[PDB]
This record gives sequence, C-alpha cells and structure tokens, in this order.
Amino acid sequence: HIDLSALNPELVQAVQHVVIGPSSLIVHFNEVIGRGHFGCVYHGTLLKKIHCAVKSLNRITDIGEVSQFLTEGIIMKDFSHPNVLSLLGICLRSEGSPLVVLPYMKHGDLRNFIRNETHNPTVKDLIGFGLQVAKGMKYLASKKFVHRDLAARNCMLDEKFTVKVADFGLARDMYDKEYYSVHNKTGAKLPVKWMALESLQTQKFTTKSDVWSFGVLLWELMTRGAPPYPDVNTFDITVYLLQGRRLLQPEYCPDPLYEVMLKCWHPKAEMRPSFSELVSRISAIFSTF
Ligand SMILES: N#Cc1ccc(-c2cnc3nnc(Cc4c[nH]c5ncccc45)n3n2)cc1
Repeated sequence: HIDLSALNPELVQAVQHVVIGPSSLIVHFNEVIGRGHFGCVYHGTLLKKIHCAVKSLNRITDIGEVSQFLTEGIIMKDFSHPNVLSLLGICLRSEGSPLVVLPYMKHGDLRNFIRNETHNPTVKDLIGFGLQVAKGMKYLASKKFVHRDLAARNCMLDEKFTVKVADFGLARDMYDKEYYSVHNKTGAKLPVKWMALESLQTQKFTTKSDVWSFGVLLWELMTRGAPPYPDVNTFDITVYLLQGRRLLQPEYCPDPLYEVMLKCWHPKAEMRPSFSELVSRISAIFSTF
C-alpha cells in the first residue's frame, strides 16, 4: 500500500494532474505484452472503451524507490510530440504500486517489427523509421531531456506505423534483459553496446551520448535488427571503441547514411551532429528514395 501522504506534496500535485481512478481501468493480467524488471506490461482498457497498455511497477516495493521513480518520470506528462510516447495516466489504488497507463502500440517494438521476416521492410521503409526517431529525439533534446537508453527495442510503432520514442520516464524499464550488462563502472545493468565512449568512461549521459545511441539505432534499422558487435564481449566494448573501431557499414545501408552513423560516433562529443542536423540530413537521404 503506497500512501500519498508519505510522498513529497509537490510530487503528489504533479501526479494528481494525471490520476486515473481504478473503476476507470480494466487490466487483463493474463495478457502480457511486455516484460520488465519493475513489472510486466498488460492489455488494458481505459474508460467509451480505449485499448491501452498497462505497465506494472509492482516489483518496486520500497516507498523511497517508488517516489524516486515517479519524481524522475512525471515530466513525461509535459511532453507532446507525434514521435514521442505519451502518458495516458497513473492509476493509484489500495494494494500495489501505481500502474502506469500508456497508449497501446499495435505493432509492438521497432526491433521485432523489422526482424519479422513476413514484414520485409525495404531500405526506404527503414530510413523512414529512422527519420521519425530523429524527429522524436529532436523534440526531447529541445526540452533538455536526456533519454539514456535509445535503441530499436525501445521505440514502438502504433496502428498508423508512426514511430514513438519510448522506454523513458514512467515507461522506463529493461524490456530485453539480454542487452543490459553489469560490466561497467557503475556495476548496474546498462546497455553498454549502445553507450557513447565517454559515458562508459565517465558514467555521464548527455544529449550527445543520445546521438551516439541514435547512430547505433540507425545501424540496427539497416541490418533489420541484428545485434550490434556480436563478436565483442561486454568486457571489451570500451577498449574496442578506444582503438577507433566502429560498427561496419550494413550491406543495404546507402553510403551517405553510413557517413551519418560515423558522425554520430565521433570520439569528441561536441563534434557529433545535433538531432536537428540529423533530421535535415536523413530527410534529404530519405527523399532520394
Ligand atoms: N518482445 C518485446 C518487447 C515488448 C515491449 C517493449 C517496450 C519498449 N519500450 C517501451 N516503452 N513503453 C513500453 C510499454 C508499452 C506502451 N505501449 C505498449 N504497447 C504494446 C506493448 C508495450 C507497450 N515499452 N515496451 C520492447 C520489447
């Protein structure tokens, strides 16, 4: 039982902007549509019925941890962009941690979407998805929000094939445990093969380290969801990058798009493109298709 009186009153006020009453939400706990460390995602119906995704935080039982998670993620309610996942609300109840209610993404996560062999997305399709992500990140960057876990697995596709940058704020979790490792300076699970060289060294994340991650995501897109550096152990990712080595050009990646990838992985953060610049460059490449 999570008591609101215990939480900081400023946090309570922010949360009360988006509260959803229990009688307004039906959750199908027998229908898992995603699995996280803090809890699973379930088919839900928000009431006029709306199909939604209900993310559980029930594995978080300590009130201090719940409070911190809400604090870090509530800013989500202040964002609005076609390429950024929105928050429908938060359901507080009598037993259990708060439920995070999110728009349902009918086509699931971007990585599994492009890996699906029946889909067989074209080069044009994939660059298009990459451009959508760039626009979403341009928006987040304009709000000075640093994502810290951008990857194809963490972007979703809705019923109209609009890509939503996801897995941030109240939706944050590890949705595929295979790609998080404790072999890093923090000793906690991190997406080390998506991280900028300087984040691995200094444990700091910036919009420019998000740009690095976006480069990796572009590589994922053009390989149709191949895992990056399959032949590099998590023990070696830092020295691999220090040696100047980088992901190789995907067979079906246009030369100019690979140049963009390489720019995202420049060892000096300040030399890497802004997301504004990425949108411009990728838009031109897309238009030639
Ligand atoms: N397999 C798989 C898989 C399932 C879910 C995600 C994922 C990645 N980032 C996220 N950010 N928020 C969510 C939850 C979510 C919102 N809407 C959804 N619609 C369907 C399935 C899950 C959701 N997610 N979910 C990634 C991989």
